[PDB]
Amino acid sequence: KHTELRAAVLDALEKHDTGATFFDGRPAVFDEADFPAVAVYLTGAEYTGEELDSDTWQAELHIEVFLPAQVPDSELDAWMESRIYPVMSDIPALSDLITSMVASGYDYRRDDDAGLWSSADLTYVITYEM
Amino acid sequence: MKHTELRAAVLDALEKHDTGATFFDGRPAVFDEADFPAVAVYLTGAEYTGEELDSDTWQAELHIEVFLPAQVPDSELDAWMESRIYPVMSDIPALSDLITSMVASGYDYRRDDDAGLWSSADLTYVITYEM
Amino acid sequence: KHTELRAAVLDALEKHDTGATFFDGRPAVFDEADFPAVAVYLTGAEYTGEELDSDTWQAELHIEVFLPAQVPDSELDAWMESRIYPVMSDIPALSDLITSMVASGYDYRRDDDAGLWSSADLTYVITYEM
Amino acid sequence: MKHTELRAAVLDALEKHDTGATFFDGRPAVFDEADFPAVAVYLTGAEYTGEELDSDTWQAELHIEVFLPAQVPDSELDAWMESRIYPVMSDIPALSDLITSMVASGYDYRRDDDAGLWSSADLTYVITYEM
Amino acid sequence: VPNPTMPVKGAGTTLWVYKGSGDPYANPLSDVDWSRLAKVKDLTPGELTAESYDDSYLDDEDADWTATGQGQKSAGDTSFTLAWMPGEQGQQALLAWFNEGDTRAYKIRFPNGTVDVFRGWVSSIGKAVTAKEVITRTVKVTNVGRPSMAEDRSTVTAATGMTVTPASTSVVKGQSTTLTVAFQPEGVTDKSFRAVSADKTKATVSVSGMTITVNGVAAGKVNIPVVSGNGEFAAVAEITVTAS
Amino acid sequence: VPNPTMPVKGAGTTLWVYKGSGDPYANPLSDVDWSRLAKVKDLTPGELTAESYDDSYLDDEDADWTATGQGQKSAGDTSFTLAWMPGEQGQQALLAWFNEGDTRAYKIRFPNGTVDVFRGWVSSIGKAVTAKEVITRTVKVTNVGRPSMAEDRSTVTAATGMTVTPASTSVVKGQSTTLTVAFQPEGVTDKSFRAVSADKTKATVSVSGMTITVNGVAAGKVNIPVVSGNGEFAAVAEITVTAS
Amino acid sequence: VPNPTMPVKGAGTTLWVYKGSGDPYANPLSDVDWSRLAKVKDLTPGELTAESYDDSYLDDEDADWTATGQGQKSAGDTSFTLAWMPGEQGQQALLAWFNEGDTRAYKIRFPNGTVDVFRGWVSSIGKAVTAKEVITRTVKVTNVGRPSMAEDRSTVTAATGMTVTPASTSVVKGQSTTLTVAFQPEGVTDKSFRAVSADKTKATVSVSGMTITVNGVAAGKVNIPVVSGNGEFAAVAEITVTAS
Repeated sequence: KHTELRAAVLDALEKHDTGATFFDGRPAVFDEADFPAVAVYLTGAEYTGEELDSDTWQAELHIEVFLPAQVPDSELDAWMESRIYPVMSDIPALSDLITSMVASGYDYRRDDDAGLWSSADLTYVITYEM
Repeated sequence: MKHTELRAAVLDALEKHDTGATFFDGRPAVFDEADFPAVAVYLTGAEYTGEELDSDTWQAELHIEVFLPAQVPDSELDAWMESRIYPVMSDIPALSDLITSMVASGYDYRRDDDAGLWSSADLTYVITYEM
Repeated sequence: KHTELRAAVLDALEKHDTGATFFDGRPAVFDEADFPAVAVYLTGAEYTGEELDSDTWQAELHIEVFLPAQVPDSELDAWMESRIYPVMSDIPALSDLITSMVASGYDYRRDDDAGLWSSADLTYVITYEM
Repeated sequence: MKHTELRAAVLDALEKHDTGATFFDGRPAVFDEADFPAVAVYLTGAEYTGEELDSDTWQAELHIEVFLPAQVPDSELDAWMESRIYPVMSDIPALSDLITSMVASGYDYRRDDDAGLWSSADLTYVITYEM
Repeated sequence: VPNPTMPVKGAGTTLWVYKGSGDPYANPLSDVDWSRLAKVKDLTPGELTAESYDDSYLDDEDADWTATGQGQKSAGDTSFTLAWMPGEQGQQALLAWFNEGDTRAYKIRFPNGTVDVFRGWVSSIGKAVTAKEVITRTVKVTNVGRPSMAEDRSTVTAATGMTVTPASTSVVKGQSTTLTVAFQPEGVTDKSFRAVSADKTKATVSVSGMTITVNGVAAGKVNIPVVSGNGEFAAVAEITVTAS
Repeated sequence: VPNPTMPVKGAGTTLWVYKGSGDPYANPLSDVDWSRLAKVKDLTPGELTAESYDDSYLDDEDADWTATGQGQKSAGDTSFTLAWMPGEQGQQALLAWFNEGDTRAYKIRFPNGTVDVFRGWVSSIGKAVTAKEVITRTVKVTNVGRPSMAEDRSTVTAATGMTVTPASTSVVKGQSTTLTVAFQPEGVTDKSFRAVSADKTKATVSVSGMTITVNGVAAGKVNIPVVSGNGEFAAVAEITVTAS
Repeated sequence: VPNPTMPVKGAGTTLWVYKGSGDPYANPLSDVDWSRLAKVKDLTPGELTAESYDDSYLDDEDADWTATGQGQKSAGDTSFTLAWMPGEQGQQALLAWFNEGDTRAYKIRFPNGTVDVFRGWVSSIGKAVTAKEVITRTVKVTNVGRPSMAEDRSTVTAATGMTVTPASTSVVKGQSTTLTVAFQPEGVTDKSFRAVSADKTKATVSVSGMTITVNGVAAGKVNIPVVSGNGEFAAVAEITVTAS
């Protein structure tokens, strides 16, 4: 099922513009050549089971932008303002599969390990049925 | 989005006051040299506190950090913020136009546990805005 | 304003006896030469805002003693019994600037990193208005 | 302060019993070798639990640790404090003169995660005193 | 995208009060002369209770099990807290609604497009001011009568079709011309319409009962906008007048 | 395959409501004339009560220990929260049920094939709206009459087809013999058993997996009686053991 | 600059008490004859209530839905905690207020220039003492009469100074024209507007920043009516577009 989720999201993003390297699931091997790198993945996919009679799941769907090392934080936003937000205001293909979709957060992270990639993650919370 | 406008508004307001300091949109990792005394403006948190059955109304924390070199006593950092940041963030018409409400939250002193190169004084506000 | 706080405290301490190396704000790494190093600083200075109509702040004011490496713990106490406590029973000056002055703790710490300095910190909790 | 008096009282009481072990006022970072059979007396916590509208009345934890070398089985440490510390801390008139009330808290077995050179058996009391 | 037949998360639910005359229960889908209250912090709508009327009789064969029935239902006590702004109306109308012991109707508009209309009176007006949190006005209304749950209006045809053509004739003084309207996308609609003059000084409009009359108080040209219902649909007509 | 004799997980319990005109208690199993109330976020079946009734007399020789008897029973109150789908069939029928205020039948179908059938009239219809959380329509029905609970439609059998298959061989030391307990009263029985030796001084017995294990630690002829019910049937298994 | 039309933070709300001899409601703005109750740790203004009153008749043709009307209003109870400074003026006056038990006027000044004025008599004077925390003198006053709340001293304007500045130029594809909505009855108005095109099949409109954006995706003459109130004033903007 999660393949269907990230498939709809990745397909919509890549259709908007193929100006980035698009990743399915979090990358741990960041070369110096991929960069502007839109990763999309899921976290905490656990059976909440709020609805009886059925099995409903809830997971945090992340869309992350990876751009070099020292770029101004406003450059991270500028990419998301143009290529992520206008697409993800509505994805009908994703909206079929799920039942609710709320925003959760938008955080800036750095490469605390080495210093190669900088990133901004926009995290929604979704629920669906498997 | 609104984050870009928020950071730009505060940073231009600070730079309109006395210059002489680097200005980092966001908190950067390494500081090099001659980048010292510096000012960094970033945002942390930035959640979706619902708190309104009409719209989004996110809530975030706004950080203005002042970086100084080596082992200046904290009296040096207090001197800087009282001089160049406190008189500015008293009132910003652009900022309050951009957001709904802001409150003072905290004021910390920080060092680097890795190298021991820079000493920073942090100012933290809580800004609730309609994203 | 915090400059006024630590200024009053440091001035009173140094006036009592200038037999120590006095520090404004926590030293990062000490030398081997300064020692009997009495540091004074603040932590967690945040706007509690318990009082309407006004802006009141609350912070943990630390007075710390740094003495060599393996001195008996009772020697750390002996220094503060004489040079710190009798002064800090009443710091008229400082007492102007604040509204309350509460004792919080008294802890022993060691240079877990290398082993150069040993220390005893006496922590009060203060509130004031900026 | 009082802390010096508490530590001195317990340590003199322990040394009045059978000797043969080093005595460390407080827990030291590093232990020599002949520095083994060792007893350390320190304090942790030491807060300002108000608990009285009349005076200060701080509260702390008192630690008596017995250090032994290498890989002694814990039956060795139990042998020690049953012999040389338990018969002493049954009652100390000087200690109870110094403080208001003490209760037994805990009894732990510890090792060194850094080197792996000494094994310690810790005894922890809670002492509430008028500072 | 608005689908009432599926669960929804409830964010985006607005609420309005009837600042007009007419019958609110007829077309709550329209937003004509409904005043929306702003910055609703939270809302808890009323619950439709019932009063258990006892129904035992000494005659009944055996009594080991209760037998009750339904009586006075009394749906009531909807409460809500919104942000405190005494500077604009809609809120001022609220403390007017408290000032006199009045009953009025008001609607709660849910994200799935369904509309709820209640009728009740304000029974509590409270404010919760604290440091480091926006001051909020907390009000509580007790309902009366049978409300209008969204399940009562369960057809909605969405309209999408209409026309308007004017006489476009020179208006003689002392006589007024008439206009032609149309709101018929296969006939079934659930929306009303409103008409207005652009200048209102050379002529005025009279819209009611599907008819529009254009009365030329003065000569020249008069452009008459007509916007229907909430505002999704609007159009412009023209009329001429000569004085002589 | 669900078995009403083992604890069940409590997910998949659906909830139906009558719509036809028959007697729901007759065949509650069938779902022919029953609508399915969909998307049940949570439910809590009502609790069957019975108030105390005094049985104390002045002439009664006691006065220290209360004596009481079961008063009149009462079939509680069922409360369930589902997601708000105003327009879908099944909720409009529910709202009609409330606003016309009359008792109808409903049933709860656990993941066992056991269905608790009640009849009643709804007493409270509510709704809780908050942001970032599915709007819940909450309901509460007051039951009347007496439900035909699941224990009423269970069946029990004691058809006397039980047997015990022995070994009766010279059991050696260090080894354990198995004797089987056939519990077939023509397929389905509803009883247990107890098997215990007749000496307990030479050999030992154990019961597991419906079968019986015998360890002849000592020789002789050892008897194992197996009795069930209150003495409905028993079997005496004779076992020989030698010294070896 | 505070604006009573936008949500306010809730720090800086001071609290005054009358000391003179006039009518506080006349000019609550002025602080001439008002003492300032200093160092207010926390306050909670009372909640304005009104109990229910029945309107049900035996002859009334209904009996299932309760009918109620606003009973008699009651102006709550204001409770505030301040720091204990016994010997400073403004606390001894308060203690006299309680111990001589008479009603005087007090007011709450929000950080908006909006002041809620009440009058009442103290009902509870308290004090909570614990170590390591500022001794709080706590107070509660029961209000009588009717407060002149902040919404009573606001003013509204509809003085008809409204205009719309157009472009009316051949809007190209890929570009958007801006039209301005002048909203001033000599400075201050209290009304909104709705602007919507007259075709919705060739070109599109949008409203932001009080101004209106038009995108002529297709050619022809496109009309944009803007109407305010219920039709108080409307303006028809005529725009031409060619194929380009």
